[PDB]
Amino acid sequence: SHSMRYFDTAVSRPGRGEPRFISVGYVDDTQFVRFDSDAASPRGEPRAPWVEQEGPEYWDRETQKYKRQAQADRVSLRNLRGYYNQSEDGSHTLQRMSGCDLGPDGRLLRGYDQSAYDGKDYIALNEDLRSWTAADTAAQITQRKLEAARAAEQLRAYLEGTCVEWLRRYLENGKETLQRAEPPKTHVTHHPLSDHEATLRCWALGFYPAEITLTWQRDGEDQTQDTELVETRPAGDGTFQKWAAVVVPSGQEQRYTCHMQHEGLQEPLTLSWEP
Amino acid sequence: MIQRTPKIQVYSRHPAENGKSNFLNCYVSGFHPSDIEVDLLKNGERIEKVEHSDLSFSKDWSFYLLYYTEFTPTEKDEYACRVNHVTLSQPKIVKWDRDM
Amino acid sequence: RYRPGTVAL
Ligand SMILES: [Zn+2]
Ligand SMILES: [Zn+2]
Ligand SMILES: [Zn+2]
Repeated sequence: SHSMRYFDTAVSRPGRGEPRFISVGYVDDTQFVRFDSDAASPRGEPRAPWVEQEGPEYWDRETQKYKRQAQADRVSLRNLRGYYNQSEDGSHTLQRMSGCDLGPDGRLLRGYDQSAYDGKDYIALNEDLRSWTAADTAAQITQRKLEAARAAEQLRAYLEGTCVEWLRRYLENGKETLQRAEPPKTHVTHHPLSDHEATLRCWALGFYPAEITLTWQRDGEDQTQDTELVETRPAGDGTFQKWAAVVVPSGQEQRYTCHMQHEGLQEPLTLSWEP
Repeated sequence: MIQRTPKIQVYSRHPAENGKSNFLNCYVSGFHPSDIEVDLLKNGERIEKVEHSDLSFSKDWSFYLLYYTEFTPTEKDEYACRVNHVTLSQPKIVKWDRDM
Repeated sequence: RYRPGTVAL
């Protein structure tokens, strides 16, 4: 399910300068662009090779939109800092996710534009793409300010045209890396903790994209309660790693299987500890 | 405010054989706010040529970074990742186990 | 390509 997402973060440093704006753009789980306002001469830079090609107008313009967005966020913080009568001396965070899910027919599936203040849902754009939702009274104040401006009109035109159109172009320009599926490489391990039990840990390595389901099963029955399951982590080279682990009483290792679902595999993989 | 303490994982890019070049990764996820200090250690002391990813965050708004460096493992050398944040009273030093 | 400019919150 192909996707482009931009992840903005504006943090106030009240007694040390203007707030810092940082933005990163992803196509699926592959980063392609950044903007850091603490960079020496701040500009939007390429972070993947399938967008390094883009001309000067492209990069000058993105930079131009980024600098103007950083000004609105500083302002947005300044305002919201007011709307909870918060001291002008604690640091505060505004976060935003904007982007596109693509469809089967190269069409729009779902557009996003959501925010959060101090790590918490503040205001979001609804599925229809012309109405908002707030979390408290303070985000009602914004909802009027955004309906007045007709923001949901100009975002709908963005994420129904530009985002889908330019996503399709990125997918085609970086086809060699963006539209391969590299399914997981797997093994299971056995570490004794005592005379009477052992951790069984199922490993998935070298996979892309990051969406993966690992589960342990005792005689068909999922062990959702007992399964320690680390967050998926990048390998550093474009691929991902994850494991799932379950403490089993020794003697019963053969009743356990590990089940694995990933885009790169057409069938579920079933895996066991063979001594 | 709403604050979340970092999960830290220290691992290599590929399974580590001695004398073969590889990358040491220290992945920090699920934290908030964003300000965070991270150093990678070799036998106790800091490593200097450390790179890092740009600040991003998950579905639940919590941040993640990757700090990584090329290295060449050795039976005797010990590695770790030091991690300071607001939610910690004291900097956490996490030892690289070799298990993958 | 990034979102277009919208009024502050
Ligand atoms: Zn595809
Ligand atoms: Zn025992
Ligand atoms: Zn026991």
